[PDB]
Amino acid sequence: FKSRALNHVKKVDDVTGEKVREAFEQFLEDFSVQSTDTGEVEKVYRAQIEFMKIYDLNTIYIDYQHLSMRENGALAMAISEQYYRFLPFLQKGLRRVVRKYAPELLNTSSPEQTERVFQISFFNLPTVHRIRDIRSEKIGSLLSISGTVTRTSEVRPELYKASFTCDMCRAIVDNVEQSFKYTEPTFCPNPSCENRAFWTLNVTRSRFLDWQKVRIQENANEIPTGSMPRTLDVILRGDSVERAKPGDRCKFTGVEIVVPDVTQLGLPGVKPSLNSGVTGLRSLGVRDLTYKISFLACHVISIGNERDQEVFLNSLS
Amino acid sequence: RKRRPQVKLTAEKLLSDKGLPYVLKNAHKRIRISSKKNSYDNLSNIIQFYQLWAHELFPKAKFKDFMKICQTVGKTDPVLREYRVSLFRDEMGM
Amino acid sequence: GPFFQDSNEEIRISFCTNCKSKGPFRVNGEKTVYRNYQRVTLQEAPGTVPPGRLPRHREVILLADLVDVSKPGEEVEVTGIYKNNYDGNLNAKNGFPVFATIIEANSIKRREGNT
Amino acid sequence: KFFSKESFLADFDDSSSNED
Amino acid sequence: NAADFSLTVLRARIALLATAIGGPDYTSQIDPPPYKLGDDCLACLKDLKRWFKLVDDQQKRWDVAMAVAEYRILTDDLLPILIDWENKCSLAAKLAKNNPDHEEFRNKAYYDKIALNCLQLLVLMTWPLIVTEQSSSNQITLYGELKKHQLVYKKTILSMESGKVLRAAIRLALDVIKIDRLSRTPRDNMVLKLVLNFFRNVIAIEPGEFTINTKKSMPKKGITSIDTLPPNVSMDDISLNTVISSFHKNKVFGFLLTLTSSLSKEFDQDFINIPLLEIMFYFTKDVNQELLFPRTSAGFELSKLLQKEHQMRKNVIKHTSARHSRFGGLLSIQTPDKTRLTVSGSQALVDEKIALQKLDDSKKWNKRIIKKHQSVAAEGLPNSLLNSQTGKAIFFTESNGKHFKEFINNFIDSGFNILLHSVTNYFTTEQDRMVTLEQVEYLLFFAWFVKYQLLRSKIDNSADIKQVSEALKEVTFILVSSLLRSAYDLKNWTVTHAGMIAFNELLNLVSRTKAAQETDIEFIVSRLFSDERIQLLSNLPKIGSKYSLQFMKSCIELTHSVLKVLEQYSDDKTLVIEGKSRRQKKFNISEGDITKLIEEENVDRDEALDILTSSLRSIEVNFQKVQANYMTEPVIETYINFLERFRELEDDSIKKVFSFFHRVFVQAKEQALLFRFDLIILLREMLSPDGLDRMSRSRKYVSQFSDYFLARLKKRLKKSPAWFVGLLFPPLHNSEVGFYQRYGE
Amino acid sequence: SEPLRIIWGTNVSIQECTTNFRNFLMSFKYKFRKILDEREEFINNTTDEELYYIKQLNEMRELGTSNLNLDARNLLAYKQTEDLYHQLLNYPQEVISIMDQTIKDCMVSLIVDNNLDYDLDEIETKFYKVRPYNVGSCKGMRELNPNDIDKLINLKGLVLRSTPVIPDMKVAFFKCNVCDHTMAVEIDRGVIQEPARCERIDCNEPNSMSLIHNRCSFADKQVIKLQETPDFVPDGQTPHSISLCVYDELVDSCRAGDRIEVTGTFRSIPIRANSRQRVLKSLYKTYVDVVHVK
Ligand SMILES: [Zn+2]
Ligand SMILES: [Zn+2]
Ligand SMILES: [Zn+2]
Repeated sequence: FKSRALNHVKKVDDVTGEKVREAFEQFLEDFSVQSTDTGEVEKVYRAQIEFMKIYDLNTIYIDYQHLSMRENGALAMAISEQYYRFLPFLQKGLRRVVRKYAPELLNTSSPEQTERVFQISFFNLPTVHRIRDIRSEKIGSLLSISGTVTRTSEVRPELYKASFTCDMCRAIVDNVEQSFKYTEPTFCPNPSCENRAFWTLNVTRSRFLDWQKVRIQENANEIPTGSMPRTLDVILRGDSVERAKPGDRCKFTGVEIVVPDVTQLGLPGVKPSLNSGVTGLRSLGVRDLTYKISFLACHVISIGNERDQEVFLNSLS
Repeated sequence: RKRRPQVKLTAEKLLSDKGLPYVLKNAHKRIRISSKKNSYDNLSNIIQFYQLWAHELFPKAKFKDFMKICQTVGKTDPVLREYRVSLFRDEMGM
Repeated sequence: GPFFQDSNEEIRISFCTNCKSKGPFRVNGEKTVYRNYQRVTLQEAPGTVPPGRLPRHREVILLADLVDVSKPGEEVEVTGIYKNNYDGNLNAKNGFPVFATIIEANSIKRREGNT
Repeated sequence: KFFSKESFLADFDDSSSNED
Repeated sequence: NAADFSLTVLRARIALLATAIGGPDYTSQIDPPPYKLGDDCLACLKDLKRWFKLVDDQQKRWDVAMAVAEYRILTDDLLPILIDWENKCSLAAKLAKNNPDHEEFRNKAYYDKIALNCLQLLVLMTWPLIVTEQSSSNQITLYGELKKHQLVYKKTILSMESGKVLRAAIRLALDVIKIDRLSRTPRDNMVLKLVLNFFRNVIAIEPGEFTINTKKSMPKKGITSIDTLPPNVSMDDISLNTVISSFHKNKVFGFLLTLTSSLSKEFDQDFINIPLLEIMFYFTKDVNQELLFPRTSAGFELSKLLQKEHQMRKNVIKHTSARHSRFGGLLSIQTPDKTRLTVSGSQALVDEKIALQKLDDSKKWNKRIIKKHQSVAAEGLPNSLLNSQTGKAIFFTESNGKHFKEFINNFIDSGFNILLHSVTNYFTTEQDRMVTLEQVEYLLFFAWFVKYQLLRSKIDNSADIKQVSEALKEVTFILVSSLLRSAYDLKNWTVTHAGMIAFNELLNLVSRTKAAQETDIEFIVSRLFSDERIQLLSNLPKIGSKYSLQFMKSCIELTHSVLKVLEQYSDDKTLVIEGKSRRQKKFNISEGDITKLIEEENVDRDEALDILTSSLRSIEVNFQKVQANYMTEPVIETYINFLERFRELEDDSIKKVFSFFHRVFVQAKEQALLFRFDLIILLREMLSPDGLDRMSRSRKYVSQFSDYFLARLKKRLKKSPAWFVGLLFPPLHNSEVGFYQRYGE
Repeated sequence: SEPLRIIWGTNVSIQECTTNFRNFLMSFKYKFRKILDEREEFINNTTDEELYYIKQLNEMRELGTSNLNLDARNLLAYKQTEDLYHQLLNYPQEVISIMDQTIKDCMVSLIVDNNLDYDLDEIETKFYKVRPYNVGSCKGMRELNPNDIDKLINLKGLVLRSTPVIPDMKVAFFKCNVCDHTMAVEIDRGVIQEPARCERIDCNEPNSMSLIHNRCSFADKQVIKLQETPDFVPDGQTPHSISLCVYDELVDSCRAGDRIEVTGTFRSIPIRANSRQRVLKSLYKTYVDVVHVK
């Protein structure tokens, strides 16, 4: 048998990403701007990390005004212009700071122990956008949208990190990432085996995340004369599921994303399914691909019991 | 079943009217290297005439691939070698 | 060889035990075992939901004795294994790698009275 | 710049004692 | 059904043994459960050693390793035992230091024996996995999954309360060290070798490689990922930053320093000379020395990177159409030979160059480019500078980078010389028996620490270059030159690359010591350039173009160092060199001449006969001959092939390439070597806005060389039109016309 | 000797067109239009001596916008672009690109000519597009014929409904799976120029390409169902509807229910009969690709 070896050390790194990672981790470990009591070094994000360490949370609340104050607005502009490129580097910097300060926080927390899926939320943007103001020139960018939710979906599991087994030699391929369609590995890592299809999913080993798709429309204050309201799908993942109830005036801050037609990508078990889009792809064959504007929100606010003495005095100021 | 041979850069192809005699006829007329122009424009003017000559001669290959197959044919074909020494001998005879 | 059915998705036959390729497959009558199967649409109770909101639907598998125990309109407490399976229609109509959820019921208790 | 082994034992025992 | 039955009974027996080693003591009520040893548990450690001996070693199987790994013996049994022993021994040492002969261990010998056996299993189970040819199919099937389990092992070792097992291992070492040198049995020094081997296993574990089967054709989906990582293990846990943090917190660095600095006076050096070098190599295989000296600052470099990205994005969107995709624009271009060629675009409507780049890019036929298929990974070797990309950067933090800088500085200032002398003592007798791994790690250790001391002496004047003065002995010269020569004659190319790096840094060190002081320097430059080594360094670039990018970059740096160290002797003429004589050099000796030489240089006549013989092979070389030997066409071919990757490289490598192009095209004055068309296409690509940045300092000398190049090109084509053919083809070899082709008569 | 470029099937030079429009936009003052609109008897010369377009282009670099409203009757005014006016009635999609590249080159020449201290990055980053209006007589939706295919027309109508914004790719972003090389390719007429391998020679792995959907750069496309105005309809039939495709800045420039005079090219595309097949029906979908909205 003949085998070809591929190394992970050959991969080209994009140095702007790890410089963003260094700037973000220095922003976490060196912010120290608070007016609580006297003017003192506080490092409020480190205190928030110990707050997670006490209360076993998994999401971080970061104000965007702090990012604008740190390094003349340049780091905030670098995050806001290309959030999708720097998001693994943002997660790596958060993981490095948590490893430096709270080493037990990296695990989920008892034999089963998985990597904690840290979710980064950036709130308090300087401007808010309307659904009518959404353009496709600013996808992958940090945007805030005010709207009213029409209906909300079931809290369903996404396949976040996937593990598969080869049906021939029972080899294990894990950390397969599914962007928008359910994907299986192509090349069997055993050099003796030559399997290409027929991979069986490992339900237990794979790591899942919560999913919710809420559909929003613009508020009646900004609806002009004689127009049907334009709609937008907003994705809530992780801790932010079931936070927004339908019919409320609410602000989502997060990422504008674009989603492809999944049926046109050749999903297993689904027949290929009116506006002409792009084509000329190998996965498309002769078919065309359509695109829809959606949103990937990272933080939600809504702008529209315990009958015992001890818990009420604990909850009191 | 032998149906067709796929075409490559051959000795009869360089010795046609559209080929290296075209280069000897029109390269000194077409190529202009000037000190007033910057080096990008000069180098692109060098590339442009040879790229049009390549797209008239052997349009199947890309231009860097065309230079690679010219290197291979110049290392291989003997008729091209005696033509190349014949050009030099004819110009030093005059 | 005989393979056990998980009552979520059909057993994927990639090859055969003698030939390493797909072929014609039909059920032999040498060893066949049949069990009862019934899906119920378990809607959330309207006194349990928040007032004015929408109910939630999860398909629940009833096997063996559990068939015909539930009735349409009967309020129940189902104690069951909460599994998930891959379907292509949810990924088709949602745009994200989303998995359907299936409750395999181990037991049904009638919720008689206020309890 | 010679590094003494007895200094490493002393530093090991001292950083066992208080660790600074 | 024998194989799966044997596998399941083996897995059952390893499961029973793993339950029989110990338990977390759930009976006692402590908020952290203290680990309690099982009854008759040392016999279980000997049974794991017996299982790893009888099955894994002679029978050529790796089933026992995964049978251990899936039941978490290292994660849940050996590490809590060693950490409990470490904590108990530390508390007992504190209480015995404050008051001696109070609160002893009950069974300290038993605890020391089980700790030693646990460390033996750590070394035996985290051994580096090499799969060469003719190995068993079980190892070939199991190699990737066992590498993943070793990655889990490295993460669990470095992450379990910041690696207290490292403190346990150094405590097991200082159990040996406290004994006097005369009273130490060889078993105690073997325990020291066990500890040093454990540290080399902790450092040396790297992510595996993704191997595919190429018998079947590659489908349209292709390779979707090459990730070879376990679920809980990330790239941050494996990386060197956590290694430096866990080593500095647990004082591994001081342990390595105090064994390196007193290697000859305190320890038997033959036991631990090789694992110490392996440890130093496994630090320094993936660290670039220029990035260790950094010269808001992160935001400063970030702002410059966004400015560079903004300029490149502006140059990209110059080509981008202003309208949408369906806005159809068709353009018909004509040559002065009347023809119509149609292109589709909006930006290509106005300018000719974008339209011609479209017409070049519209073709769907691609030439074959043959690949070496990276056969270095077939040998058992770690990923290093010989395998990593030139643009790969290790991202040290501030504290980790400062601790690594302090450790390397104290290593060079304390015991680089003693360790290097001991290793070149050992390898000069074991030269014909060492496999490629020790040759590669010796040459890389030597080259890395010589280069780091050179860079530190260049940056700061406080450091002394004489701290790597034992690099300049004749024994290391002989060893490095013989390793490079034996690598070349056997056509081994990894050791050739490592020796090329080592020889380049050797020449750089010689040049630095010569520039510092102006002597033994003429003796050593006569020593290195003796024999047929000038022909070796001459024909190394001729064979460079076939191999990888890193080999070709080392060819650049080695040839630049050779020409820089040999251009210093152009006027001084001191080029006496021991040469190889071919035919008869026999001379009838005269004993009167011998005795007057005895009176002259105070010598015995046997070594005067040696001097009289060695004077006969002494020759002199011409530096113009060295240049003219270096000017062969495959050397220009490999340098043009190296300049093709101009996006990835920094300014220094292309500065070296254009300096050699100035050496060819201005100084040597033969210009037909650079009158080839691939250089013209590459110069168009570099001088385009899509290529080199205008703010970069490289484009200045690229533009100057291209200006002088096109000036001489227009001179040659104005004097002779026949060279219009000569740009296309390789240069001609016929002697009747080749003088006119190369020089113009 | 110079390989000049010709608009396809037209025998019209690129260089003649792009010099005629350039010298036009440098040297068109409004008094020549006042001559050739028969408004000589109502001249206001103090608004006529100055350059009509150079002042507007100096205003665009200060306001920050990058869209030039232009009327085509001035092409009848200035002589050198007179035949170019017929190009606007004959071959719109080429010459419109020629005008917007000439506009961007005029910003470049105006910055570098008077030595005004302005950064070239902000000039070259923005995309300039021409917006021609008032090109000719208003045409009816009934009188539209297949002789108007690939021509520039005006329409008068009302908006029935407005779709949400449709993404259209402008640069496709591709990534190698074995070496993480991130490269960019150009979309042309809806087909992706997909590479078979990396541009890097070091890996050059075939079939390793992946499309990163969210890192591609996009543009806007909105389809408007234009309805014929009730003043000019025949008495027998309902007003007809046409597809009206706006792009980029002109998306959401048209509200609902308002009367608009729209300017655009009249194009016909083949509709695809089956979703997974290449078979195209004989009937063609007609849409007005919009270059200006009034
Ligand atoms: Zn397999
Ligand atoms: Zn079969
Ligand atoms: Zn690649």
